[PDB]
Amino acid sequence: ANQASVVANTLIPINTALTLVMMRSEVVTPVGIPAEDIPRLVSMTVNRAVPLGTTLMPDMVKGYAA
Repeated sequence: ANQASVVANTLIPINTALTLVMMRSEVVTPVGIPAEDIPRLVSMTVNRAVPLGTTLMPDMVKGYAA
């Protein structure tokens, strides 16, 4: 139901470390990483450019395990 996921608040460039202004929570479908995981994700890197408005999926973040 209203499960919020991490959504790219701005384009996240490839190989760039995640910061708090890059991430918002949104109820979207399909569900991606939970919004409660935003502080765990800070300083992790993505492995592909994530365009504005994309749901961050587990497989996009280098070193992410829940």
